[PDB]
Amino acid sequence: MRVLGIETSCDATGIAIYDDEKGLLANQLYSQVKLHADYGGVVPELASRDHVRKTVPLIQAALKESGLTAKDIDAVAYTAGPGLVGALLVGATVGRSLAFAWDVPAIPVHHMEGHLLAPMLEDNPPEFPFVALLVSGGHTQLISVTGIGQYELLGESIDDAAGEAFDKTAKLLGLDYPGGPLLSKMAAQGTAGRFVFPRPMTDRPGLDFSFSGLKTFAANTIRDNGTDDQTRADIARAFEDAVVDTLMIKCKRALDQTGFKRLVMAGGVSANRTLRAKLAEMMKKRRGEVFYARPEFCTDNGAMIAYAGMVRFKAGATADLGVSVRPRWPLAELPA
Amino acid sequence: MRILAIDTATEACSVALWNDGTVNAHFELCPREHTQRILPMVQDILTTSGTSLTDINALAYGRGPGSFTGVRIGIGIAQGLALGAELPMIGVSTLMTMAQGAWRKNGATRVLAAIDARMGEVYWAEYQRDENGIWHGEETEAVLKPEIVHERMQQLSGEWVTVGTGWQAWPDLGKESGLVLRDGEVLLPAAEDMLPIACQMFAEGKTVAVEHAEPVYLRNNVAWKKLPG
Ligand SMILES: Nc1ncnc2c1ncn2[C@@H]1O[C@H](COP(=O)(O)OP(=O)(O)OP(=O)(O)O)[C@@H](O)[C@H]1O
Ligand SMILES: [Fe+3]
Repeated sequence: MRVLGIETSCDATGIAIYDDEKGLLANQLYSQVKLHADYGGVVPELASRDHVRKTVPLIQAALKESGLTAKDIDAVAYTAGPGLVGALLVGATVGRSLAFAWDVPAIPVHHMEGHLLAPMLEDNPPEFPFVALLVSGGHTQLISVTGIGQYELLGESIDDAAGEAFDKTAKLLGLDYPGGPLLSKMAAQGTAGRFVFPRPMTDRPGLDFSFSGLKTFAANTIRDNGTDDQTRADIARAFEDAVVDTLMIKCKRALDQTGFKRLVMAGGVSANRTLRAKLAEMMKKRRGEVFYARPEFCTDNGAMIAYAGMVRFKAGATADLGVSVRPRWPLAELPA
Repeated sequence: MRILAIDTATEACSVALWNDGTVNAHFELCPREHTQRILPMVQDILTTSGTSLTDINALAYGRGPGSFTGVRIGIGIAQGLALGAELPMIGVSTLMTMAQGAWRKNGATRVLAAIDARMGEVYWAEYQRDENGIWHGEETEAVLKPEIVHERMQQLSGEWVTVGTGWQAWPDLGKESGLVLRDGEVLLPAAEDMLPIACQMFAEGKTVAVEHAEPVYLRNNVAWKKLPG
């Protein structure tokens, strides 16, 4: 089969076509990054407006790219949440009505299930069961995954998620929003150990996370130290290493608790080159395996929605004529 | 020709069908329900009309202004249908729609349309029907504070009819304007009143491909303050 997948949950418009035989037939993406960069965050109304300008043309360009016509599409999938109500509504109305007009089933997709499954799009997808690390802008969870929709929350952040933590310390360092990818690059020219940040919630057992203490620890360090590019880079690396090591330690503990030998890494922060190497090294020493998506599928993208749409269609999750979005949509609520 | 019209720019949901002059129309109030009602209603009106989506020659949609969220529901649902069924699209102003409704209901030909835009402001338009049934005044559409509407009405003369939630929120909008103001008995736009406008636009070749359909928000200063620098 073939599933058209539509992603507009936040600040990026994504359209893909997934073929369960041939693979990925189309991938289209428009990022609104420079729309919101002057505001220091995503302005909801400006996001909602640009999705209206991009959704349809990107859909046209995906069918055009793929050389496919409407009859070649067996289902239409769209992100129903979580995300900005305003953004999610663009993708879901176009999607629901496009499926109505094509007379094919419509498939509402959970955005985080999307990230979680994106690694299934590479060579050698992980088999169930696995531990999953979901590290994004607003979410940082450890999950025990035994199958589709069998997602048990092992751990989560009680305050800032890792991504926002990267974005907030990146801003203190004077970088564009979102600065997480830019702090990481800045940190590449940092001296290891020059500064030493805490690894939060690693002195007691447990699998929950806390990162808000790192912003303060970074801010305080930038304030008592030089402004030369090198010292800035030294703080950036101190911050990265701290986050990466915190996530690593937590992943270890979750693999220990569950007994699983497979670690799935997901969300925007999973693009982080330092965290990829580190997780990959740890699973070697454990005689197990790490899985993550190509960097482009870590951040928001339509391809993961065309895939998870495919998966949920096979699992019976079609929608009636109603359209509904869920800006807050707990992963725990997805049925099996 | 056949025309399908849908609208969700305000608290109402409506769909209407025109079949070479014979009209099928449905209207109801949908506060907080638009996405749960809109596609079921398109389906109702197709089936009860014995017409399929592929029979339709043009899709008309309420283009704005109104609720940003409602305006996008309308355009998004319409784009999907048109994309999906390969239909050309016709964007109809919600202010002009309510003016047509006034014309329909009591023969009004001079309409002051005001929508509650919230934030102390109203979406404003002065529409006037010519002998041939065409509405003039599309250039007058704006989002305005009550005091600037007052200044606008001072440049106007005569008798006008009033339509839209605007006057419902500001009943003394035209106080000391110098005009004779009559209630136009139209609170909200109805897809049925899109049809005749849609028809004339269709005749003169004013239909666009799905990718050209655009909302009209009027209020464009929607963002918080830029960062220092
Ligand atoms: N190379 C990188 N290093 C660190 N962080 C990164 C990197 N690349 C992306 N990110 C982070 O990824 C986030 C965006 O990814 P994603 O879309 O998963 O999160 P989100 O949409 O904010 O989260 P949620 O889905 O919980 O709302 C940003 O916080 C960004 O800083
Ligand atoms: Fe995301």
